[PDB]
Amino acid sequence: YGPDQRAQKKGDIILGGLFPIHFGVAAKDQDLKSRPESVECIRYNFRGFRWLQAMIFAIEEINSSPALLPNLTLGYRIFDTCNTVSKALEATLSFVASTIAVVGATGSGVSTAVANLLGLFYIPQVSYASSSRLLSNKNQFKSFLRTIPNDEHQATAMADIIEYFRWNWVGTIAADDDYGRPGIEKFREEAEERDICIDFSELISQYSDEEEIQHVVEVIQNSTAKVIVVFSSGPDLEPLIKEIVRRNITGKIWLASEAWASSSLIAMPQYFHVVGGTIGFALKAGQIPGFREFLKKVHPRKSVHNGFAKEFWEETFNCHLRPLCTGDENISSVETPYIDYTHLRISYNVYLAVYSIAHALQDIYTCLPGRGLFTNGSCADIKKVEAWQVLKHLRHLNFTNNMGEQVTFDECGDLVGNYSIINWHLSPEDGSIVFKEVGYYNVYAKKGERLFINEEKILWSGFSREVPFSNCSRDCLAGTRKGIIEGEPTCCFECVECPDGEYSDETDASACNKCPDDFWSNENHTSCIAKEIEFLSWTEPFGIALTLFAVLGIFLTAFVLGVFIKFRNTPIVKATNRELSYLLLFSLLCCFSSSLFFIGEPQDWTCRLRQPAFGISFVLCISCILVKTNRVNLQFLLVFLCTFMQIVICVIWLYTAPPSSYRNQELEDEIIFITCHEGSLMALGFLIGYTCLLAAICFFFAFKSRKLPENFNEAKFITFSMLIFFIVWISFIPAYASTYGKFVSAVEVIAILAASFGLLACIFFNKIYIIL
Amino acid sequence: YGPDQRAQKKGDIILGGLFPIHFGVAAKDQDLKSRPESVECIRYNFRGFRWLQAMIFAIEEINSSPALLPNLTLGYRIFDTCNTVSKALEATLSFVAPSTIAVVGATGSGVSTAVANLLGLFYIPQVSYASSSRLLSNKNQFKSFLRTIPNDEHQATAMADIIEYFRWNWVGTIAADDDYGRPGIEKFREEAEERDICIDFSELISQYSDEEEIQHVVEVIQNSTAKVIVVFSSGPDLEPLIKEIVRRNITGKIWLASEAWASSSLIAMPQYFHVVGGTIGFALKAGQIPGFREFLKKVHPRKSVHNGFAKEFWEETFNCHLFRPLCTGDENISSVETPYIDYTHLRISYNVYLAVYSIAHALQDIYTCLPGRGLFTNGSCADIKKVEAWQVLKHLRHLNFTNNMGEQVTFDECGDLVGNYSIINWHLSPEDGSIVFKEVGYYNVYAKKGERLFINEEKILWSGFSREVPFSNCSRDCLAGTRKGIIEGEPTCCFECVECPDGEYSDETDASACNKCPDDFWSNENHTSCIAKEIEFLSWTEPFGIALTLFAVLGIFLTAFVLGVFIKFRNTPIVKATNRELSYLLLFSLLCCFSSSLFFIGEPQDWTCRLRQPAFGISFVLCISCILVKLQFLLVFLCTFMQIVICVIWLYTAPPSSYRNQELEDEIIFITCHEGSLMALGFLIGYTCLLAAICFFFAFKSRKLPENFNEAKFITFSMLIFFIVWISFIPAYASTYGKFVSAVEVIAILAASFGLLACIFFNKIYII
Ligand SMILES: *[C@@H]1O[C@H](CO)[C@@H](O[C@@H]2O[C@H](CO)[C@@H](O)[C@H](O)[C@H]2NC(C)=O)[C@H](O)[C@H]1NC(C)=O
Ligand SMILES: C[C@@H](NCCc1nsc2ccccc12)c1cccc2c1OCO2
Ligand SMILES: C[C@@H](NCCc1nsc2ccccc12)c1cccc2c1OCO2
Ligand SMILES: N[C@@H](Cc1c[nH]c2ccccc12)C(=O)O
Ligand SMILES: N[C@@H](Cc1c[nH]c2ccccc12)C(=O)O
Ligand SMILES: *[C@@H]1O[C@H](CO)[C@@H](O)[C@H](O)[C@H]1NC(C)=O
Ligand SMILES: *[C@@H]1O[C@H](CO)[C@@H](O)[C@H](O)[C@H]1NC(C)=O
Ligand SMILES: *[C@@H]1O[C@H](CO)[C@@H](O)[C@H](O)[C@H]1NC(C)=O
Ligand SMILES: *[C@@H]1O[C@H](CO)[C@@H](O)[C@H](O)[C@H]1NC(C)=O
Ligand SMILES: *[C@@H]1O[C@H](CO)[C@@H](O)[C@H](O)[C@H]1NC(C)=O
Ligand SMILES: [Ca+2]
Ligand SMILES: [Ca+2]
Ligand SMILES: [Ca+2]
Ligand SMILES: [Ca+2]
Ligand SMILES: [Ca+2]
Ligand SMILES: [Ca+2]
Ligand SMILES: [Ca+2]
Ligand SMILES: [Ca+2]
Repeated sequence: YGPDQRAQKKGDIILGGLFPIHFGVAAKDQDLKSRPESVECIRYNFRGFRWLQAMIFAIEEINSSPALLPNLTLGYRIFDTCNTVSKALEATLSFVASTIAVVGATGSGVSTAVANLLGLFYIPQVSYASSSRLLSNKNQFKSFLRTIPNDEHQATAMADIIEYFRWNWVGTIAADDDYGRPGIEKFREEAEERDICIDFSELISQYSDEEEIQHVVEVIQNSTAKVIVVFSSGPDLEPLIKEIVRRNITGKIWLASEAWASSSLIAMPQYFHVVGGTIGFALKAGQIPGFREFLKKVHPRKSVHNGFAKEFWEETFNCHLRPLCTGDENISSVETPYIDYTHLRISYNVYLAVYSIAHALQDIYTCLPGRGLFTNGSCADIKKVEAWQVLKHLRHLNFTNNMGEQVTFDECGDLVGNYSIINWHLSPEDGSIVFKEVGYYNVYAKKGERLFINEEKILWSGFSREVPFSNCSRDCLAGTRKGIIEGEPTCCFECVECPDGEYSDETDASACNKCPDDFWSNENHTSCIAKEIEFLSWTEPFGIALTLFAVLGIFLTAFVLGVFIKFRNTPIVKATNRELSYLLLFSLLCCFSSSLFFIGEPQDWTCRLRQPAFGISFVLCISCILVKTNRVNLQFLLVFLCTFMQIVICVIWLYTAPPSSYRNQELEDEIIFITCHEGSLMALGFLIGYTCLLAAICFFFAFKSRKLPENFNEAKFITFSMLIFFIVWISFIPAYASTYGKFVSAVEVIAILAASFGLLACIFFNKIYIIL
Repeated sequence: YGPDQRAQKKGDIILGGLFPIHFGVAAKDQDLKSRPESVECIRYNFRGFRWLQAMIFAIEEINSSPALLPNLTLGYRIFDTCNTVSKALEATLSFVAPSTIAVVGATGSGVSTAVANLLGLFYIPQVSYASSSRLLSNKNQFKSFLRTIPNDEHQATAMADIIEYFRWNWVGTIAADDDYGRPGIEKFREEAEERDICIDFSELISQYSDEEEIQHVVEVIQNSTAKVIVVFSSGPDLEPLIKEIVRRNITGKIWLASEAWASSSLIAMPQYFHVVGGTIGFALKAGQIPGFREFLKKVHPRKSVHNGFAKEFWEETFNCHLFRPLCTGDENISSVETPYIDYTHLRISYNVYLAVYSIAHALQDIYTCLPGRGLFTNGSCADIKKVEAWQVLKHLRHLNFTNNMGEQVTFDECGDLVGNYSIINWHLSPEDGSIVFKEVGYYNVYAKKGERLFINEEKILWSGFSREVPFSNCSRDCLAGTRKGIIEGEPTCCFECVECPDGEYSDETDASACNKCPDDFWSNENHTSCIAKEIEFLSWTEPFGIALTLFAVLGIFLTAFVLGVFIKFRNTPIVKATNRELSYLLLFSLLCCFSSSLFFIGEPQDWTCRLRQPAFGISFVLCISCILVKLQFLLVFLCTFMQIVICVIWLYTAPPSSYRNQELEDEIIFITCHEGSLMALGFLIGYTCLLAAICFFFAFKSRKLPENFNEAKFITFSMLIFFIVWISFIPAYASTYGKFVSAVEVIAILAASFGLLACIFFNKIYII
């Protein structure tokens, strides 16, 4: 028979309906000491009553209009589910015990149970609010069609919003039923496809225990993420919100699904300091003329067909039929969600479901023999119509709304729809919560072009304007790279500085970069500068300071030669071998010239001659000075033999292993020296040793004859010059052995100039002075 | 009402049952051109028929029992579900319409949910034997559901435990899109995230999935690189994907099976063994029912009047009709190989047995009571004549009894039992080629968190014919010389091995960042451990140190010998020619100046480098003061006084000390002692040079003279060698750094001192 409380009217064709007039059942749990009784409902639902009114209005208008079903009256039989499976199953047993269509339930689990029962007898069921993707399976739910889309697009939209605002550190919360779980799974898949890290994920219910509530609250508090995505309804979300308000946890960003984005259970001013600035999804609104007047024309006395109106009035005016009420009140004098609304969405879905059933019936009525949807093109009988025939016509139906929009059901009985994005604000007039549109979501568009948000219209946490931060890690700038933190996701990391020789340019770099082998890292490891070249050369202090002196010395020896040629007749110049003084002076010229190879860029030919040139010149000079004394042509044989021995040594050295240039970068890694090694060391030792031996022989021979004052005391000055040569060579040995930079080149030229100047002066100063 | 074929008997109390005698319905595109008819299920289920026989046997045993419910008969009313929700609601609508007191539940979790929604309306107890979904464990929605099987939270935790125990971190998952696979896979995902395990892919399958979906799932499996796949499904829902994978020949995966298909005969076939061999799965505890095999063998299409499925069972077993040939109801049931009588362990059959006996024990507890000792309001009882379903449910909630083995059976506040698990492995029969499941472990539940799993490796064949544990990590481990690096867009599971730079090292094998050892250390070439920094200074053991020491000691003894010969020959007129006392003091000062070069040897200490310079300054100023004059001790003291002043005030102000150089090289440290303030060192240098220059001038003023054996030019030469040797020092001092700065220092000191001694005392020594 069904529950006593009902709405019912008599007609030729009867329609069923299920609406949640209450929010749930009483908390008392029976221990089965006595006979179980009927469980009672506790809280009222003005929105659900409005939905029921919408269905009744649609049926009454259909019966009024003589263009949809002439000569045919439609009846209804509507019950209350109280948001629970047990009460909705009792009514469905009365439906199948006749109705040809049922306007479905609100919750997904309730709709699943009702559809399981109703598909046994092929009674079509049109739901207005159940959006679970599990109801699209046509192998299980053979009679289920709906006027609302499923939540795959809504989860994709949540991921799109998260990617738009550039967050990667979020938490999720879902209700423990067929609405929350599939939605949170689809969101998890999309988020992991978009590289988003989820911190925690918990479940809740309207009948959750205190320990579970505390545990969820403590997880939320212990987490460091700020954005929380919630897939639930108001009845299942209220206890957690109450506990969170009690614990005073603020500063979080909420992303709501459509089921509670506009719920009056949560949108309370006492909670606004926690759930302010909420961003959610809301479906498209429709328009139904005359509906508000129909709603305000309710009365427990003239609504004989309706039964819930008595309890409606009692819970509206707080009376009984706690003072007694005369029934003369006004619904406009009390503030309830009943007539206080701005947009109708699920009421419009109710309207659409009723009109879908009516249009299928009219399609059955109109068809002509031979042009049918049944076997042999036959046409159904309107006076004996059946539920399966109505279901077939519903699966082959499309029509046009009152706004000119076209309604078509797909192969899964699903429709396609648009979403809108709203933000929660505080009304400055009375402190109530107002829902302000800030965007939308387009489903007919392509991937990546479905979402539009006006950020300037969004208030964050209710009273701010700066986009929040939820990332688990502050990005580190150039010159540093990311480092793994163990046991944590990829979104959380530490940054460390890049070492020498490597650098990073772009932010959020996972590895430093090495510059090619002519560069070095900067001071901050952001750009690799050029490797500085360093070597003694011209246009530099030491180079000019040394060649200017080389030019001065070459001019001095040229002048000396000029004085000698001019005075080629004075007897003082005579008895000093004219054939050997010129050779000595020209060798001095050559030594001064060879002192110029040591300064410059070390090409492969400068370093093949810079040493042998000076060796040859000095051996020639010492050979000249070792025979110039008459206490010994045949004298030219000595200079020729000495110079030829030296030349032989240098040529065999150059044949076995010529020296070459060398770019040096091993001593230091920031500056690269271009200094040329000598190639071989035994031959260099030969070259040095021959000259040192000749110098020693000359020193000994001159030390033999110091006392003689003939020839202006030649031997003493010879000893002086050989001495200065020897000490100036000995002094710089550690510098020669500690080759570091460009100082080694300078000391070579210093020694060359010192020795040559000493020899020239000690030989010719007195001779020129007495001459002039 | 209800289906035509059924099992039914008469009694005072009637029991309901639901068993899957078919694997599913003949699905087809039913266009609604004509009135829809009843659908027909196709594939016969011998295991389901065995479960039905277990229920019937239990009821017959209870009726034969005199102790349990005497003078009372139990009846039954059993239907077939064909594994579908539609065919189970048709049967349930007759249960709630002789009244039914209890129903032995269904197999599938979704079917059980749909049935329980309707049975809890009338408070009819429902005891399921195979539904293990955790959604059925909340008592707000399901008021009269109990089960003789545990729920899947323990199984998911055990799967995570096994994965962690075998050291894998790269897996994929596959589930069935029903109330069984999804919550189980979700619990597994949470456990694996807790245990730091990585999931590559996660797909859904169904018995009625399409070709495109099956090929897409196969392509996901082939594209992925993981080897271990965790599956939460049943045989009917898993068959199509397995057949497609077998056709495409994808070999080399590791399968971890839940108890629904771990022993399923649909998947365990020799043809598929090359894809699903070496499967590791779960199984419940096995029971013992002593008189069950004979009862099963006693089936007959004519003697079993009360059984309606016996005729179809016979037809499917013997391929005949009651063109399929005619048959005789006298064949042998032992000559055909079907899962009917062929089995080693009864698990779901034992659960069916336990459900029936638990309902019986609740009824007996109702029957025997003492007034004032009842479970109802005023201690009163019910009556077995007019017992009711809610009273039976109350007693079932307050039931606690022991089975035939001797184990206590009781239900908690959620209606669930607790039970053990066994771990099995799929092998190949060496005699028949079939698939034989061999026990390899178990999973305790009464143990504390972390000691529940026991596994014995050596009994496992990994791919079917392999004896080595497979590798299923995203990337290979790093070494001690290298650390891991982040790959952008990929999880923390796989990485790249990046070598540490100079000055840093790593020790472990999975280091995420390599540190650095403190000062006086440096990383080696292999970057595994770091050697200590090498110290460097002019050491005595070094040959240069020994050479300088011998030179200084030789100079010391030479001056001592000169002093001794002067003292002994103090009567020679040549000693009186010059001053004897000044010669003595000058000799002692030359001794001091020679010995003052031993401070430049060894590791600089706090005082040594605070005295190396003042000693030489004082000694050389005395020596040159002696030469200049040569009373006179007054002038030598006056000349030394200002040097003493400068050195002592410098030591008071900024005493030098040893300093360590760590910023010049990498593996070599230097101890080059500070010079303090450069002003005092420069003042020392300048004053001693000025005195030497004054000596040079006053010696060159009278360089030509024969007195004192013509020594003025000798003094001039000594000062010349002093100046030149201390001038030809900067080009070797500025351009050299290291252990050579304190190497030519001693050279210059010794050269100057030896010259000063030889240019003076040699002539006077020669004549003597
Ligand atoms: C928070 O993290 C997100 C995600 O990594 C960052 O957004 C990225 O920013 C970089 C650098 O500009 C862009 O190249 C990426 O395209 C962004 N990702 C996305 C998905 O758009 C964001 O910059 C981070 N914010 C802070 C403050 O660190
Ligand atoms: C000026 C001198 N150059 C020798 C450079 C040198 N000497 S030792 C050492 C150690 C390490 C590195 C370099 C060096 C020279 C050249 C040619 C003939 C010579 C001669 O001097 C004697 O005859
Ligand atoms: C032995 C020396 N003390 C250290 C001198 C010194 N240290 S670094 C340096 C660099 C360039 C030149 C000199 C130095 C010394 C002491 C007193 C008088 C001296 C004298 O030498 C000249 O007269
Ligand atoms: N879509 C929700 C039902 C729902 C939609 N809008 C609502 C508003 C209030 C309450 C419930 C709802 C579900 O599947 O369960
Ligand atoms: N546990 C499975 C049912 C099940 C258990 N063992 C089985 C063996 C075969 C078939 C089904 C089953 C479920 O809840 O759905
Ligand atoms: C929708 O209705 C139109 C009439 O405007 C009809 O032509 C069409 O076949 C119907 N179906 C679809 C899928 O467009
Ligand atoms: C959905 O929204 C988009 C963007 O505003 C619009 O173009 C489209 O027409 C809308 N569709 C419907 C059916 O309203
Ligand atoms: C069930 O009975 C046994 C046997 O006496 C007893 O040990 C056990 O505690 C009982 N169960 C409960 C839940 O009390
Ligand atoms: C489960 O296994 C453990 C360890 O093997 C054992 O102690 C325990 O008795 C088992 N449980 C049952 C019910 O047999
Ligand atoms: C795989 O990874 C785990 C977890 O990081 C590690 O312990 C194990 O040693 C790895 N296995 C191999 C074979 O490298
Ligand atoms: Ca009409
Ligand atoms: Ca409802
Ligand atoms: Ca609401
Ligand atoms: Ca972790
Ligand atoms: Ca009995
Ligand atoms: Ca079943
Ligand atoms: Ca099976
Ligand atoms: Ca990615």
